[PDB]
Amino acid sequence: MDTQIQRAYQKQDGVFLNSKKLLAKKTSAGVRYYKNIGLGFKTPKEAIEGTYVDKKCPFTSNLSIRGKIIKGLVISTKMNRTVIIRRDYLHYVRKYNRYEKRHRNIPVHISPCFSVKEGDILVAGQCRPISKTVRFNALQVVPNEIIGSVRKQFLLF
Amino acid sequence: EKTQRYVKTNAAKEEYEKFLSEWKKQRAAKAHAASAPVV
Amino acid sequence: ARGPKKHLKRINAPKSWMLNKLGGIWATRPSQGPHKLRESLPLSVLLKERLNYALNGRDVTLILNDKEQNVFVDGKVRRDKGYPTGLMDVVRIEKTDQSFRILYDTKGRFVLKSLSKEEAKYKLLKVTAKAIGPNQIPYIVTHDSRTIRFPNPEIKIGDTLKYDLVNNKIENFAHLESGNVCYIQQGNNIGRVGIIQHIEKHQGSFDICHVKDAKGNAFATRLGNIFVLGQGKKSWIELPSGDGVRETILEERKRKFSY
Amino acid sequence: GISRDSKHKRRATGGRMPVHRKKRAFEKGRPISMTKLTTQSTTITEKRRIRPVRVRGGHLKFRALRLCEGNFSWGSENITRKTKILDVKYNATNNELVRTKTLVKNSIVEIDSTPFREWYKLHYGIDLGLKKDRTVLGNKEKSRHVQKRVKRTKAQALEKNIEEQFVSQRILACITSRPGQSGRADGYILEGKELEFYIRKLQSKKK
RNA sequence: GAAACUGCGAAUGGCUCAUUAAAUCAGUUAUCGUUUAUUUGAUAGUUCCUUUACUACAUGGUAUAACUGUGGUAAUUCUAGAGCUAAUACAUGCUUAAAAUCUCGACCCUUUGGAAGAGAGUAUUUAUUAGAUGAUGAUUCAUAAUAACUUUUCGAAUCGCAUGGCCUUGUGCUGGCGAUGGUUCAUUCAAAUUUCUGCCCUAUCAACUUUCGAUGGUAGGAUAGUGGCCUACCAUGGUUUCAACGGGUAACGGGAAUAAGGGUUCGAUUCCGGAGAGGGAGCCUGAGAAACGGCUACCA
Repeated sequence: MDTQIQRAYQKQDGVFLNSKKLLAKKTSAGVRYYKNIGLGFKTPKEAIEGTYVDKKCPFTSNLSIRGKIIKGLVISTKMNRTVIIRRDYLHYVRKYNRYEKRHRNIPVHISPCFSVKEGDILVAGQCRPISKTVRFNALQVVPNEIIGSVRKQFLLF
Repeated sequence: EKTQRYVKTNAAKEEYEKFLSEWKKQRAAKAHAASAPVV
Repeated sequence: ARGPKKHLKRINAPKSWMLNKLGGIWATRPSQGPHKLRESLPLSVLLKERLNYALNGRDVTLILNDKEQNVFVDGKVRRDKGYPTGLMDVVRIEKTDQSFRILYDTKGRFVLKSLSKEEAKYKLLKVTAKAIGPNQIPYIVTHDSRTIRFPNPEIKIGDTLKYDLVNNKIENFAHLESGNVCYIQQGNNIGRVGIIQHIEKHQGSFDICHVKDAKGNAFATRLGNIFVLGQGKKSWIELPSGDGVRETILEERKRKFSY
Repeated sequence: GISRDSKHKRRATGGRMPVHRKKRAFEKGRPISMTKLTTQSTTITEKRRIRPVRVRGGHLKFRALRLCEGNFSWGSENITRKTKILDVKYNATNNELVRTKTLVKNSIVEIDSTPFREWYKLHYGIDLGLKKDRTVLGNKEKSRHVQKRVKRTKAQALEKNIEEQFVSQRILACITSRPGQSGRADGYILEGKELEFYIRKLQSKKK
């Protein structure tokens, strides 16, 4: 009644079981879409016993992950199940023979399963284009503490 | 030739099948050959 | 771009063809076939510049158009100025009963190996993909773009088969595993032949492999570039330029002019 | 040349974005194809109309413009018969699509219980017509009629909502097919989770 | 051989930055997200079963040119009206000779297997079930089915020599072999995305971006097919001193290898690589064009 309607006008799964399950009145009916992107990645416990209907998830959908895999710090928590990760790298300068600092910002999609927080390191995978920016989904989240400015924070992670 | 199609296919099909029973017969046949000396 | 390219430039045509730089401006562009553009040798190249049976361009036009049929590729007739003869193929020159292996050098140039009516029978096939299709049936596919029906089941995807062309029959295969012999179809290391050491898969999207050989050199290349020339040390075909092993520019000198 | 190139946009940082390429033909964008219903030929004679469009590869893609009959499946039972769709209600996407009885892939509609009624009758011995005459079996109970029982006893507890539906003649179901893409209109019969829910949208919608 | 019919390419380039500070472009993405001629490879028994005058396939029907002609007109790639005839083009089309052909198999009867009597195709739809018993990290994956139900397919009215073997003796074949197809798959063909590094300066750029996209997320719809791309529908998004908003650099735009040391040198005036072919518009081909050099029509 909550996870289902909640504003939006319906939220099923990829494997349209449900209502039909009432046919198997004895074993386990409460099925949800289960998956495992593999690639050396554990599938979130929370992902399984959730009521969430996120088609853009890498464990609850026919969303693949291929090639490019990222690790970066998180900037913002706003946006619906989407986050911006900031990567901090050095650039070399041919002439002066030294480096300068630089940061690329990245649009990342977050399946409800893992719980966000601002200023923590995150691991993204290469998933098909989900929107103008998005092209990365979160696969493994590590909580971390930064006392204040996320901008000030710059780590060659 | 239309006819010869399903012919050549049945031949290869039964051929494969006939082989499978002989391979599998052996696959399990070596199973007691390997687990016997461990006894 | 406008649509699909359709020509080829002297300058741009692969160094494997040991081509004439001054030559012209173009070069026979391989026809869409069994082998990829870069990995192939169009007949016109094969006879004119290679064998040298042909010469001027029209020379070919005769040979492949003449109602006599002078060229055979894997037991079949061919009449296309640029049929892409690829690696591990067998080409027969009718009018002389010549039989050749389409193999790369040790320096990566397409070489023509002369075969005896004996090897001319078998051809080595590498396994592309393997899956079951229509009405419960198993299918295997070879680099040579061969599609196989009901193949022996003990064959993993990255295998190498020996093919009896005469009977379009298979015999003695051999997967790639620690301890075999191999030929590398392309790379900074092509034309080499050694013993597989071990295959470290990295799944992230690209597995690698190592190798040893005669002078026990250490070789490194991606799986897609490994072709199993044989099982357990014994190679299956006669190799060009002696054994599939290249020399230091230093070893070449000492062998030739003995420095 | 209604294109869909992402060039006429503004990169992340909303700054306008350059162009050197005239609209290129592979960015094709075909004219939308609203899809209505003939469950009211008050004007509309030609029941269903489907126009085929020459697509890329060289294939054809049939486009549904006007319809009246689609195919639907009862999840639970695994039955599927072609039936006449009735009126469209609640389109979610927008209420205007309902106002024009347009057919979106996921538009919830009504159907004729006839085929399902007909079937539920033959396989269980239960017509579903007004409750009282409930069952209709055979005179003698020795032979094969012994099965309509076995099935009927399968506590065919078809939700109190599924039951009411039949008798009313109307049946709730959502669609699962792009009319503007394949020309057809196929849907599943509404049940449990969504049924209860979509109905609510309807109860509260009118009240 | 005239001519026509064909059937093909004629989306190729080739000159053109004019733009363009933009991923353009470089790498750097597979594309579970997208399309695919080309090329092979492969390849296709379940189409009736009307309640076999199936007619009977001693393989249909058309339709047409081309063609002979009758012409027209300042005059057309003009065109008229007359007739023709093709056909690898339209348009088809029972596949018998009974009980079609599929799919169990008793059984012996040994093989010729005999097998009883065991049972019976696909483009297009969903809808379930596969899938325990291929595959992925990977699947709601396949390729399964499965029913339905789809103005929907499929399916060589080929031609070519090779017609001498088979029995029959006309016969039945014998089709050989290719040419001429179709089929879907991947077969390169592709593209088409696509991560992941990199244009000049500038903080005297600070802030930016949200009315429909600034974001998320969602309904659909387009899209051939991914995508706010849009329909909505809302999420407030988020970008950013590593200067983000942003500004300013006419910016079209940039591969080889030797080499103690040195010797030297290359690809060849841009390998690379986007945007113009009076203005505008719309449209065109198609596997395949933002079709320059197809149109139109409009303007000039």
